[PDB]
Amino acid sequence: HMPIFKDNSESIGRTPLVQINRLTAGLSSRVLAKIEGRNPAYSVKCRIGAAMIWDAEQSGKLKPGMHVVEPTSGNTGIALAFVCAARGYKLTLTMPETMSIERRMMLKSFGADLVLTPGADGMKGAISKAEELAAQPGWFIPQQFKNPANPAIHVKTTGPEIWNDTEGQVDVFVAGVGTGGTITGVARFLKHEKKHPVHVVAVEPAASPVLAGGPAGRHKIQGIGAGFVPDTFDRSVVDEILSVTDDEAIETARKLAMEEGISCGISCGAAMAGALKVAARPEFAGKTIVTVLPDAGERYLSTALFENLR
Amino acid sequence: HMPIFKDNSESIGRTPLVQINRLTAGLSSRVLAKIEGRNPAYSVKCRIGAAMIWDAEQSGKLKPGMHVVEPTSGNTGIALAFVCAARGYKLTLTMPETMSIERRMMLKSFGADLVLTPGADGMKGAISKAEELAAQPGWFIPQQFKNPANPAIHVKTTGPEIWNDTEGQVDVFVAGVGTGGTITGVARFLKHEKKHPVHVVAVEPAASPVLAGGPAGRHKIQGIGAGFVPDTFDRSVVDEILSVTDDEAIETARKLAMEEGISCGISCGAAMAGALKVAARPEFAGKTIVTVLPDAGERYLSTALFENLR
Amino acid sequence: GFSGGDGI
Amino acid sequence: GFSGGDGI
Repeated sequence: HMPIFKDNSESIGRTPLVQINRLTAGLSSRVLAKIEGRNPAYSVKCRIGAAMIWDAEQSGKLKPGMHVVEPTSGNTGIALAFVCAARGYKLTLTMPETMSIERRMMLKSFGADLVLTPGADGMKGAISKAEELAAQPGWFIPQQFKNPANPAIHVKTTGPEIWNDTEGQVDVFVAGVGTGGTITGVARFLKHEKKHPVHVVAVEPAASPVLAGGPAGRHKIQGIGAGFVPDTFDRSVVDEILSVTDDEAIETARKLAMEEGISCGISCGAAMAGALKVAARPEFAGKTIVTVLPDAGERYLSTALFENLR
Repeated sequence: HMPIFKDNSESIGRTPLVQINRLTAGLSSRVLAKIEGRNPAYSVKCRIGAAMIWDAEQSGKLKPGMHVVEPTSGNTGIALAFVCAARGYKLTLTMPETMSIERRMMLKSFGADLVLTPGADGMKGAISKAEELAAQPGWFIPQQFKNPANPAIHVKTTGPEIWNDTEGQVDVFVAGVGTGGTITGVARFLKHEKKHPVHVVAVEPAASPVLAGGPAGRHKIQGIGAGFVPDTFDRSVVDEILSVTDDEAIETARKLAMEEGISCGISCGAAMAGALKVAARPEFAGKTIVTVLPDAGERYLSTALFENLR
Repeated sequence: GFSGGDGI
Repeated sequence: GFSGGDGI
């Protein structure tokens, strides 16, 4: 059974693996999707929102009454928001004013204070404002692209869940890279802790193929394609960089809902498009491919994902 | 560990219990919230969408190639939609033509065919159209308010999860009643299968107190207050009926997000409002009160729940 | 306003 | 679209 969780941050993870059946028709491999939308605030980021706060509590970087600040226009903000609501911290988030109203409402429902920076200054404007706020005494900044607690929680939770649920039957791991914490921690756990051979594939947007050495660019695959190589990405445990187009990501997310009944976001379509390409290669005949689906389709009602349904 | 799920319908349930800490400040009882938003299509109904389909497969009422139809303007349609997408059934849903576009987009993302019925005719018009369609050979209608497989899945899953996660420490169970399947199945499991004393409390809208014998009326607590006593509600296992106003349901759902970091819907606030009243009674000092939170806050962005955040 | 099974 | 860490 599960324990009784003493607050919502403790309930992170323990997400299911679901076999893909129709998108894989005609393959001899097996593709399993890990449903990270089933998290306390409905994305994979909940794991690192909890872990970065806990780690800072343990180190004394975060004390009761202190103020948390982070620049983020994605799921990390929602993750930090629910954790700070559950554990009692004042939270400020900075983000370009381009962030959708729906995400703003979700953050405000947790009592997060939003500082909207000029759209013209992009994410760099949000980052500089958060760094300025974080320099105030009594303010703590988790730094999702640098904080080792980010990949560490995937070593401690995501990786073991995959290993235990497959009973050690995992030959390929495919994951989209935002911070890289997910792929770093799962790969470190499978390769270093379990000494298990695994072909680890990082998925990035074709429109911003920075891990593969290309130029950063604008893309629509929310949650990946940071446009730089994050410190939390461990290239030494990744075997392959694979690009996916915006259209492939969007279309495969739509097909996950239509053909598998898995309601998921755009980067879920990107990860799955990559996983299905790898799963079709002759060398993985009869092997097991595991991929991560980061969040849920309802968070995307206003985006290009649902463009075709009015 | 968890099994590998052969399709997404198999992954229903296994939802966490989370202790409520600030809304309970000053109480000597313990209030645990079961987070049914963490289901494969993100509500408690996922359990009965799966179970009603599985049951009809086992009895032969549903065969490959047949058509599923149900009148539903709520989460049951989403549950049937992802199950039918996962298991390969054509699904038609009927509903008044005034259903929000956001809910219709979610349903169509699973490939459900939507038949809108005139808005003046309300739910009666949708029910009539579904019964007409269901009378065609080759068509199956689950009937969420009559199907015994609805409470049975709560006897088999929800109830044991509560029993096992609490290690048998559950003295009160509080549940909003829509179909009544949740409260019926959990109470049957605890009282009849485990012979365990538990005070079972049903929650309904003050504006539509039909279980208490009052007149049906219109209310804003989506998912409860059906306006009739459903066949799937077994009054003989319910010990008490509480009514909750629309305003205290909405406010308590907002406070669950703000004070506990639990993003949930309006009926979650209704259930928690009743649970908190029972938990404050001195006779439950030291006792454990369990309540169900049926779904997640993001499904309510365009509703009264978020009016205060524009 | 929900009634008659609406919203479930 | 997203760049510079936007959307994460």
